[PDB]
Amino acid sequence: MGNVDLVFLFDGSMSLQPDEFQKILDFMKDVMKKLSNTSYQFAAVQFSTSYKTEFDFSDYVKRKDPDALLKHVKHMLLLTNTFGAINYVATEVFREELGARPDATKVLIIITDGEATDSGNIDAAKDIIRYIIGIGKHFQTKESQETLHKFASKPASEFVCILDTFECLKDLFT
Repeated sequence: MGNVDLVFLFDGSMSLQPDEFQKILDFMKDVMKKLSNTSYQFAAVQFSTSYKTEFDFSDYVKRKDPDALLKHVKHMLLLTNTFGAINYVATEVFREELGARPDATKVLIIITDGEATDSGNIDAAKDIIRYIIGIGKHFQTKESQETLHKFASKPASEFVCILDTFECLKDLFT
């Protein structure tokens, strides 16, 4: 492999209890910590109705403090426009001026529900490896996780998993 540009696109909608949201922040922080000092570069974008880049690549390499980079994050508590969110990342976040690296393989970790409030196509992010982490309890049947497949890369079994175990990210660490 080599250097990769990972972007956390996290669900900041009204469906999450203040607890679940905090679990997402902790999850993100922990993912970043396990990948400290590696070829990885991060950026986080909270989505809901609108999309906000909490911190981008250039911010990461300058601070390298997950906890600090997510200190100011405030729960939006609005809709769940996942489609526009993925498009937002593809065209607005992965930008060289924002700290991205041309040679770096683009990765996107969508920490969400799977229940989107918008339609559309994410054809702009086809070249981005997309993992999808599921928060909430309804992801308790392999058949219920199917709604998440439309956002993640193929095969779905390799890019879709739950936040409690995150069995789809354990390879990134090694």
